[PDB]
Amino acid sequence: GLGEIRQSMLEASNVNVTEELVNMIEAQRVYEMNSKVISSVDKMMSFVNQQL
Amino acid sequence: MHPALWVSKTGLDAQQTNIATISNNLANASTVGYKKSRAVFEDLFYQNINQPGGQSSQNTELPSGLMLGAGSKVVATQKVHTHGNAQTTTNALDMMVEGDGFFQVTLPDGNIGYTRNGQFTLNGEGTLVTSGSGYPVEPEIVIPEDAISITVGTDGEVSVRVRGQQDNQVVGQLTITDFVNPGGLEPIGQNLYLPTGASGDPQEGVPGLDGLGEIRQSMLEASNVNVTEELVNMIEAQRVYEMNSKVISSVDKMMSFVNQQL
Amino acid sequence: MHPALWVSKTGLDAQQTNIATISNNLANASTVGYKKSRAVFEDLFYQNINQPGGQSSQNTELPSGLMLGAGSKVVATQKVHTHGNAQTTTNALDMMVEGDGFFQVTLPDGNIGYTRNGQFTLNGEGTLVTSGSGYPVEPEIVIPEDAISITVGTDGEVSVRVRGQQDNQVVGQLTITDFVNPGGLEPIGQNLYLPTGASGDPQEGVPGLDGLGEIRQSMLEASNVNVTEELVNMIEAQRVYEMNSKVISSVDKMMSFVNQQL
Amino acid sequence: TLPDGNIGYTRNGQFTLNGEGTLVTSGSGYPVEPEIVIPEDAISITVGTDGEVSVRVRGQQDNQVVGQLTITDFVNPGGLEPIGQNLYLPTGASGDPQEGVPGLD
Amino acid sequence: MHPALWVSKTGLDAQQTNIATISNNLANASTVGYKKSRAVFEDLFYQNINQPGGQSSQNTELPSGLMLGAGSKVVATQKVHTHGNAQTTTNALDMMVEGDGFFQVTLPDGNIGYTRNGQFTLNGEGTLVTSGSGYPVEPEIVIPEDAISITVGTDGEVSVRVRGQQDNQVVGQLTITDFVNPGGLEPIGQNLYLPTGASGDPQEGVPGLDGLGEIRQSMLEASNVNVTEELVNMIEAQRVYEMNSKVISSVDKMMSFVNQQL
Amino acid sequence: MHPALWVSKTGLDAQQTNIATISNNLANASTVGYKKSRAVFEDLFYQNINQPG
Repeated sequence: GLGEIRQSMLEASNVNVTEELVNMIEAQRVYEMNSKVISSVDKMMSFVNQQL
Repeated sequence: MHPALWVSKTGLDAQQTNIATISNNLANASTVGYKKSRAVFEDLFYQNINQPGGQSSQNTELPSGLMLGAGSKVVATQKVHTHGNAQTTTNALDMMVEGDGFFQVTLPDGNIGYTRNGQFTLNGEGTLVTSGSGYPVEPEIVIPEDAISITVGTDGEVSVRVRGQQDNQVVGQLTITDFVNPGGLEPIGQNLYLPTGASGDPQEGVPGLDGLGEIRQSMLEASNVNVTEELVNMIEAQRVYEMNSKVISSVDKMMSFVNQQL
Repeated sequence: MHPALWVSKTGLDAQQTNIATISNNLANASTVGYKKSRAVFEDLFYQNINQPGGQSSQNTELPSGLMLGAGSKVVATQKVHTHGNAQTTTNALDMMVEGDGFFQVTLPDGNIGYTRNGQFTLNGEGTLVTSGSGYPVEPEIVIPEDAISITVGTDGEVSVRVRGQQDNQVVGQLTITDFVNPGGLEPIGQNLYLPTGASGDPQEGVPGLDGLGEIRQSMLEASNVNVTEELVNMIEAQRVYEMNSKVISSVDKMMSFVNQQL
Repeated sequence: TLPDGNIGYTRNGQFTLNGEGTLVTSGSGYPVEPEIVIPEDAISITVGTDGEVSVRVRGQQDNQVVGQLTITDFVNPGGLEPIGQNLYLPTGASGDPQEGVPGLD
Repeated sequence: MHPALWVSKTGLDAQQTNIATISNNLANASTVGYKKSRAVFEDLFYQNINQPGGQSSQNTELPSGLMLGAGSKVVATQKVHTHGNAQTTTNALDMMVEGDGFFQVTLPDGNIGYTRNGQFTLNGEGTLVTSGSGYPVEPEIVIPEDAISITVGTDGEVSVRVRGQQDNQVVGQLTITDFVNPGGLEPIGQNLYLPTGASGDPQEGVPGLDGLGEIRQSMLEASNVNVTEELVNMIEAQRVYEMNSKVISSVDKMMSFVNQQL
Repeated sequence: MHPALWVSKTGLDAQQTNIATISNNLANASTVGYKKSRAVFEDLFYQNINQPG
């Protein structure tokens, strides 16, 4: 089950640049949306301090 | 995060694989005995929101339900095993299978690799071997150093002519193997195929009887790639690839707008 | 960065290797005893995504599996060792081999190099050497200073006619070397070859007997290049070269589009 | 198979292999029921539609089957107990686990 | 501030070094005896959050840990010492080494510089010097004022033809130095290299024995750069450079959003 | 601004001097007793980031 040795040949990386860029899009938006929850709670706690 | 983001990711993945298949065909536009490949597309599963045919009220059923798709993918790479054009050469040790059949060579591991390439040569011992890595051809054909000319018949009978002897000296008999589904063979590179479960049992025999092709000496089989087809498929794939990039871009702008507003 | 970029790079490199082979043949269109070369292509390994014949569900196996190729490369540069045309010249020191065989010369390092070029001359000491770098021919053939005519027979026997003696006076014998696979010889330049492991053991002998060719005096062997075939091959290899560049151009435009949009 | 011994049910499909070749989860490393042992002589893995696991072995046609995966459904999956790690535990209101070939019933 | 900012910044610097390497290869596309360079990419260390293989409870181990890479960098620039093409020139003072070996010149500081460039000439005193700054070639080869022709043999023996006198006079011997790893030579510009700790001990000897190359008079060694690879590598390097800028821009926009929201 | 900009500038300048030398030889194709000229190329110094050895 071992592979063979190929002279004068190099193995390129298996990264998919298009996949990484799309995953960057999703990660950025979910990162910003979690900040929305923290900001919403921060304004909620601020309103409680002024009211209660 | 958004259904249209994941659906277009599958679309981009399919078109990247489709382009890579085309790029492989155009790379092998001069390889001897290369069979072109075409990617097979199929849609993914459909999410079942509203069931088509579900009974909304008696004597009434949903004529068409709300079924959302999950995108598309490339399910298979089909080797189109149509015959390629013949190249006329002056070499006497290059052969061609006119019709169905595969040459069989002995791999170093011990198994037999099946090849459509006909470019053969001689080793130090005179055994007929492949013109690439030098694998021996099954069955072994050893040309003695008492020969002045090599002739390979249609029925695969390898005969050499001895100096000072008015008689052909038969020194071998090539046998070729056909597969019911040659597209099911596993390409292992070096113009070699290995049998698989879906390929079927190898059926070996004389090259010219029982549906086998004929051995053509001094002739080579060109690749069956159509550069006109590959380029047009290259242009179409590039546009469909850009189609799903716009959908991702629109979804990306939609989420950014919602973050700023909501 | 993109699989189609690497595959097309292999396609571009293979075509450059092919055109460089054709350009070499065209450059040596007037070399004496030159054997043309052809580039042998073969596809590289295939990435195994979906195994052909894999048991996708019971009683069913994948007919065609998703296998992506890695491109192609020139696996070998095969020397076409076919006999060339004979040139008739008034020189008495240029010989030709009618059939299989190689002239053997003494290299500066001491080894024996095999040449099909028959353009020979004499040095100051009268030894028969090549008209190139002056490598003496094995075995040494020395022409006495009293010789008025030099004749080389079919069997390679070198004899001269001396002023004051009927019948030729033998001065040496020529032996030529054959190989089971001359395509395995190593080209070391200056129309010389060296034996390799794939070429086989050298086998000497008198010319004319036991398969060896005959020494033809006042005759030269032209290069076996067919410029008509060479010119057509360059046009074909140029087209395939531009086929792969369009894929690199397409991929680059694809990556540029994603950067601008995504 | 949870460390305590009970069976946890997951919708996460990210799997890998341990040192011994058994199919496990890509996270904490729990094995998958039934155990699927991938031999070290395999060159590729194909998982069938009905959960049949096969491996391609060089020198052999007709890829060798090494195991059969089964999946569990519930009448009320919303009644499961989320214990984290993308794992659910059966409960009283979840219903009896129904196990079989992945694609029938 | 953010791990992605540092990881992507390393990628930007790596591509810039690679592009700077490509530009130098294309700049020296016509330099005689120039060897192309290739940038070797390697990843940085990996931050170990969760240990891969650490035991997650008993009879269970983490099959894959949470390991984050620190980016990438260009660790080395490799000199690809593959032989270039041979330029056929009419000048008698430009020689080329065919195979391994380097010429030896005298640096002003006293050390010996090694050059594959063969374009030589004479200075006022008749010493055979380089065609650039005029450094003498070791060992000294002083051409006598009475010479009418200069011949350099395959074994590096240099001879001249004095007027009237026969039996051409020997004026000196050319010796070429070989290194076990010529890629370890430090390039000091001016088509010169210097021996280093990794290059190996300088192996001096006759040009044509002991594995050394042979001197080819009236011949030059063109640069071995492949313009096809340089331009395609520039295409890939430019895109990956743009890819890393997208991450930094995304991180910049993410931190701007946090500052306004949090 | 960028290392490749300066490297390619030298390459552009080197080929301009080479093309100028060739164009001069073509101009003096009828000048009696003229000796042609050839440009000799050499690489510039190397920046030592990591010592090879």
